This record gives sequence, structure tokens and C-alpha cells, in this order.
Amino acid sequence: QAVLKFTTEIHPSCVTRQKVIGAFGEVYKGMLKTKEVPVAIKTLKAGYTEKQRVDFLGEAGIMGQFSHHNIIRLEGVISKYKPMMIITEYMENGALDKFLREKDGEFSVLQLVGMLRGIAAGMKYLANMNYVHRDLAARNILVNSNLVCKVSDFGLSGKIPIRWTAPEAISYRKFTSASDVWSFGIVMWEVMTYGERPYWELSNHEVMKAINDGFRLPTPMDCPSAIYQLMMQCWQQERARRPKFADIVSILDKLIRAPDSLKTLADFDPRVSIRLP
Ligand SMILES: Cc1ccc(C(=O)Nc2cccc(C(F)(F)F)c2)cc1Nc1nc(N2CCC[C@H](O)C2)nc(-n2ccnc2)n1
Repeated sequence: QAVLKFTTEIHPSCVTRQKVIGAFGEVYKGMLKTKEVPVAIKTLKAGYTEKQRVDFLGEAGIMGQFSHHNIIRLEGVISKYKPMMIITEYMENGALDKFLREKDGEFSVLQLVGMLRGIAAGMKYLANMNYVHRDLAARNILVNSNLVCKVSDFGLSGKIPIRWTAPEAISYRKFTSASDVWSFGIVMWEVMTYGERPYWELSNHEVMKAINDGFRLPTPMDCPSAIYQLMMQCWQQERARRPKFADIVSILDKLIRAPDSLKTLADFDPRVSIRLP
């Protein structure tokens, strides 16, 4: 029970499950009695294995431990009754990838960079807490009604997220906070492009080959030079050369606080010629 030391135990009478939103069990949208609050509810259904129980309660325990503005907030856990449940806050705006694609061009550069600073602060916290995310991507980030981004982990889409993953993590399963930094660079590109697919139609093998050949994603349109410089350094082949999350947070904070620094734009390489008088 020590695993749950940072969690609040919720009584089942306070929870109502309404609609399945994911699927040892299912995830539901529901309501929590604490005037009810909307919540997401992950269940561990009858028949779960020992490994599944250890993973489920371990997930609940770390989510309770995390207490940060940019990490999804655990409302509580049901561990004393069956089915067991993990209950989190709910965001009507949903996941960041779909959000940006449905709001193309609607935000200022400063708003976009602010979302990256928040994601970076959440990741710095996770790394400092010695938690390696392994699946950092815009699809795993929730957006609240204040445009605050909350790092989450919804599990795999299981689709292996090759184009978000650092080379050493793909090649030999070395997942660390430095491979999370690589993923963060990809998230920066996702944000600045309003959710474009990294590497467009390239297949997974083509992406890995391009990376090994030295190619990197080109600059997004209208992107601050400093922001593209930062994402590029997240994609250094040599793990030890990448910035740490503390460096990323510091840089993003300083750019936002001296906002003229974001007015210098990186050149964009057009794919298409339009000749006009
Ligand atoms: C119930 C639930 C359980 C666990 C997690 C979760 O993050 N665990 C996690 C594990 C390790 C590390 C971290 C860490 F470090 F990142 F924090 C976080 C999130 C949700 N809650 C949730 N799950 C979904 N799902 C899940 C099924 C697929 C579906 O498409 C979306 N959707 C919403 N949701 C949507 C709109 N508002 C809220 N909430």
C-alpha cells in the first residue's frame, strides 16, 4: 500500500462512468462527486494478471507523486474495491495534436512558444523525478482552457512511435531523459506546424534512414530562428550533446521574457514555385 502513499483513495459511490474513450480494462469519460467534476477513468477489469496489477498500481502511485502545473492531475484511485480505477482530470479541448490541427493558424508565436515552455517544464520535472516518459508526442499532451499543456501518457496509439523516438532508443532500447529530449524536439516541430505529421509521408524505415544519413526536419513556416535552433539541438545523434531539460526550460523562459528575441525568423525553404509580376 506504500506505492499509493501520494494518492487519494476515492470511494466508488462517487464515480459514474459514462462513455468508453479507450481500451486490462477500458478508459471512460465520467463524473466525480467531490457540482460534479468531469473525469477520465481507467479501469483494471476482473481477471487482470499480477504484472498488470503491479503496473496499474505503480502508474497510480507515480501519478499521485507528480504534482506539477504541466503534468496531468490525478484526482485519485480506487484500489480497495473492484474494478480498480485511476481517475484524472478531463480537458474539453482534448489532446494537443488534434487541437492544433483544428485551430490551424489561430495562435500567436508567443502563445505557441508558451505551450512549449510548459511542456518543457513538465518534462524537466519528470526527468528530475527520475521518470523516463518514452512516448512524448503531441498526442500525449492535454490542453486546458487556459492553453496550459499537461503531459500525459495514454499508452501507444500498439503503434511504435518511431518518428518521435531517439536513435539509441530505437536501436538498442536505451530510453532516458535524453531520448525524451529528442522527442521534445519533435513535439516542438509539431506545435510550430500546427500538428503536421513529422516527416510527412515518409515510412518509418525511410525516417530512420534519413536520420542516419544526417537529414533533419526543415524549419516550419514563420518559425522563430531561436526555436528552430533549439529543436535542432534536441536532434543531435550523440545523446550526450543534447541539451538537458533544464537547458530547454531556461532558454524558452528567457525567449518569452525577452519577446523581441522571437521576431527573428528562420528562412523557410519553399517546395513550390509561384512566379508572378
Ligand atoms: C484515465 C487516465 C489514466 C492514466 C493517464 C496517464 O496519463 N497516465 C500516465 C502514466 C505514466 C506517466 C504519466 C505522466 F508522466 F505523463 F504523467 C501519465 C491518463 C488518464 N486520463 C485520460 N486518458 C485519456 N485517454 C486514455 C485512453 C485513450 C484516449 O484516447 C485518451 N484521455 C483523457 N482525457 C481526454 C480529455 N481529457 C482527458 N484522460
